[PDB]
Amino acid sequence: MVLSEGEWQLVLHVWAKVEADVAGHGQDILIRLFKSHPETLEKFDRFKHLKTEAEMKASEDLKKHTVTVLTALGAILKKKGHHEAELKPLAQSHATKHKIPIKYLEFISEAIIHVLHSRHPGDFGADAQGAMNKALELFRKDIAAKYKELGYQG
Ligand code: HEM
Repeated sequence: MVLSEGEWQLVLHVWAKVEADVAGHGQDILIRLFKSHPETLEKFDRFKHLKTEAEMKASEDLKKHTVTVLTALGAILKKKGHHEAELKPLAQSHATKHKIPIKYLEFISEAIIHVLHSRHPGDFGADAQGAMNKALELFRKDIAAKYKELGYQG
């Protein structure tokens, strides 16, 4: 699948708002993932001791990780589909070291959409949400193809 330039622009125009405060958006997204799908937290040896939303909010280390995650995703989105070089290292680490199934990438995609929908109704109406969903679907499809090449069922 291939996004139109107009779809990419809807993606990039909400991402511009995320970038006013990537750390706060990152916290909201990972906390939403862990609350909606608690089994995902068990993939993180670094964070799985955290018991409550309050502890997650107070973790400086989690905040930092969420900045790394959203900046990596932002760099992918800014390539507007030309993201082979960015996906190689990410797919390798997430297949072989972290062992993240495609279903869990679906769950984080849901969390991203939920937070953007809550925080950004001015830039995240129906057409914009559709564009973001298409971008995240493209990302997951390309990662799933890389996962297979790398030897991981996903
Ligand atoms: C939008 C999707 C995602 C992006 C962009 C992303 C990005 C990253 C980045 C940039 C790193 C650090 C470098 C590396 O190891 O590759 C990382 C680490 C990691 N990711 Fe992801 N990630 C995503 C989804 C997920 C999901 C859904 C899980 C678990 C359910 C996960 C689990 C991990 C783990 C366990 C680490 C290592 C954390 C640590 O011990 O330092 N990732 N991720």
